[PDB]
Amino acid sequence: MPLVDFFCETCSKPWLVGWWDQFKR
Repeated sequence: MPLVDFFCETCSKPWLVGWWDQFKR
């Protein structure tokens, strides 16, 4: 899974970006 690897990397997961803010550390 080549393109499918970068697809989930940053795509339909705009809801996870919420607990990503704290991941800044």
